[PDB]
Amino acid sequence: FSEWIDDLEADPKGKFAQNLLKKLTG
Amino acid sequence: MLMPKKNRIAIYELLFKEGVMVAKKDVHMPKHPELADKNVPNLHVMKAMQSLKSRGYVKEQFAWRHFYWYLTNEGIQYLRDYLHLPPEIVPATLRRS
Amino acid sequence: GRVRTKTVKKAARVIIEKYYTRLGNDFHTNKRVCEEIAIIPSKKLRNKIAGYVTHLMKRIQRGPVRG
Amino acid sequence: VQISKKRKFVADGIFKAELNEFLTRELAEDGYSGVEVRVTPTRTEIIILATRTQNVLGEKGRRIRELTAVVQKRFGFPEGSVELYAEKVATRGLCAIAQAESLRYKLLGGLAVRRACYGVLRFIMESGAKGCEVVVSGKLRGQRAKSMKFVDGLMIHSGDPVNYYVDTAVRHVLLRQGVLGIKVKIMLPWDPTGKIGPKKPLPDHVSIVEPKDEILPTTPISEQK
RNA sequence: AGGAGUGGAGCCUGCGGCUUAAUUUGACUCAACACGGGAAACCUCACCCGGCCCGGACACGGACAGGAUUGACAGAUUGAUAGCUCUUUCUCGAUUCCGUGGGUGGUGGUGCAUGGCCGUUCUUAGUUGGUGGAGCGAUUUGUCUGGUUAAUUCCGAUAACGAACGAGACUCUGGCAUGCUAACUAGUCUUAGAGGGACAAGUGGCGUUCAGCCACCCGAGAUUGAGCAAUAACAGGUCUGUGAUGCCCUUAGAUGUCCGGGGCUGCACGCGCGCUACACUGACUGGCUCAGCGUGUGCCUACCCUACGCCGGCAGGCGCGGGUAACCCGUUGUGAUGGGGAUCGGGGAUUGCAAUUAUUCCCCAUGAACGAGGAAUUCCCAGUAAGUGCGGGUCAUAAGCUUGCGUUGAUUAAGUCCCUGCCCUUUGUACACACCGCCCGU
Repeated sequence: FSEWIDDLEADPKGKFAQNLLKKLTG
Repeated sequence: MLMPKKNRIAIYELLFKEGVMVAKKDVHMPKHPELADKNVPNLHVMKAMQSLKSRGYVKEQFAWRHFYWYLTNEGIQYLRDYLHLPPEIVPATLRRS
Repeated sequence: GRVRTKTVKKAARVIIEKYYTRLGNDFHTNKRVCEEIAIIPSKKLRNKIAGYVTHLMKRIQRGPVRG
Repeated sequence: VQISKKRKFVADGIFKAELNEFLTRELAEDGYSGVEVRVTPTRTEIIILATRTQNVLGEKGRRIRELTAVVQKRFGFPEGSVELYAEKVATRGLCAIAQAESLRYKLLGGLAVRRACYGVLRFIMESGAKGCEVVVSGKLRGQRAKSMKFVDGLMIHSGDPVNYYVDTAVRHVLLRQGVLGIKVKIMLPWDPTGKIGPKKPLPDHVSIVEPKDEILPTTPISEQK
């Protein structure tokens, strides 16, 4: 959960944006 | 490199009698601060130390223009295997415990 | 400018409401009593606080002030 | 034989600095915090602070004897003139060096930066610390590197008091991907005596002595049985 | 409508235009251009008319008492007491070598992969939660009508209340005792103190007579040097400061060494920092006690700062002592004439191979637009500027640079938003890579 949060907030709109938000809680 | 072998056995005697040491990079000089007066030329001795610690099996740590060494027991086994000097001759460093 | 920041203003106000009895009007006396009753960690700030408390007593001697 | 006093003090400072760096790169994994030298007649006692001491001594002081041997044979002191001790520190949970090393050795093995970083911020806060700020800068993966910072409590930047109220530690953590710089700043709390906080308070805080409650009758009349 | 010094008139270097061995890395205007503390012989030069001893913990190959290592002037070498001469078959003696890369690496790339330290739009006063208001929401209030302040400084108003950074406070720094703690180098003057002293304090005048502003006695001092300095920032600089850093990747002409070897010290200038005062004020009669802030000799290391005699006229070619430093250096006649120097020559030269392809004194008065300066202009408000010298960093006392220090010393303005730019507001937008935008027209 923390790793997903870190990946999302590193680049909140980059290539890894939709996937991380979906992986958060879905 | 360009290292002789009598200097090699002299430096191996030095490592056997010494073990744990600190070194400073000094090659072109004729007079070292703390590793001269050994009756042996300094450049070849220091390159001998370079061979010892850069043969690929004993790790180093360089900072503040100095060398501190962690002589692994792999080095002890290597010296015993090559020069065939039994480790029953304990190093003199184990006094003042 | 000589605008007194919130630190000196608040310190002078609390000083005057807590120990109004001892404090007066003459700068020497305000400085002395301020050193005596307030743990001020500077000397310049201590003089600033004493000056503002002197001004506030000039204010109170001629009417009430809301602070 | 003899060198000028300015040179003498500069050389003493160089001694302190290089000794500090040397035993920082030696035993950072030991929770080393700082090294202090003590002036004694014709001798130089050195006392070393670490969070853990059983590890720094180890078994029969192999590490301690190795360190004293290397320091003696490096610094050129007379035979057995340098001796290093190891005493615990009273201020472990809010010392900048200790927490910087804790962050680096929680981040080295592979762990989310945020979990461990907030954990060390906590362990700072329950140690009485007045304020903390941690910044982690480097590769957050991708073509761009970023910096993420978490602050808590009150912590100052400017003026003299940052010298004697805030301690900051800057460290590099080497990841297989890259190098992440951690900057950890802690402001100590004010507490006279015990050397756990700065002796002087913040120079814009005016302290007032508190009177106690007073509800009294009109006139003090003596009472006897 | 002010000004002074301006880049032009008295001490060369940065990097581009720019024939070959000469225009030699990074930095594309304010935020590059004596900047990399980078003052170019050489160790640091990659533009360089030239070479060498070479680098392999391994993956594959050539196979052991010889498969060569800086190591002779005179027949020569491409400056060189270098064996490189297509030469001697002297010399540490198994060291080494070749073709590929990780490797003990490389100041070889990529700072558009980083860290850390930096420069800046940021010298301005600006930023941010929590809880509560408002809005479906991005978001907004708090963070404001006003007055005031250098200041989001404060007063005050008030759906905001309490807080947090920044500003102030704070450290250093100069300014002050018919006071204090005391020194056989000064006689409490010099040195440095647990300390005092200013606070818009006293009095006037302006200010819902608030915060505060002006003035004046008094006072040594009445908006008194600097340092530190808010998140998000920028593809600004640094991998050429760093066994700080992830590996894409050349070449043996390794970007190791060795008083060695061209430059760049050219002058039809392509640019940027730099060297410089107009007359009884500028300069000598040498005819009265002057200040520097600071530096100075072994882990390295062989190089430290300096006082009398050979005497032409003094630093000084050699002896000679002091100093690990408050002790020694050291109480360191109406304007081109006489007046400030256009090239350039002698005296003993400080001893640095080479200085000329940057180290080294003043006297003969041989005469240079010899008295406020194209466009465009940078810096500056009191011990400012400017004139001077002096000490450190660089180092061989190498400066024309830089960083500090004193001495002489002040004409002008105590203003405004006109130019450039900034900020506590409203407003417009089709901009958001944000006006160096977007965008229309055959």
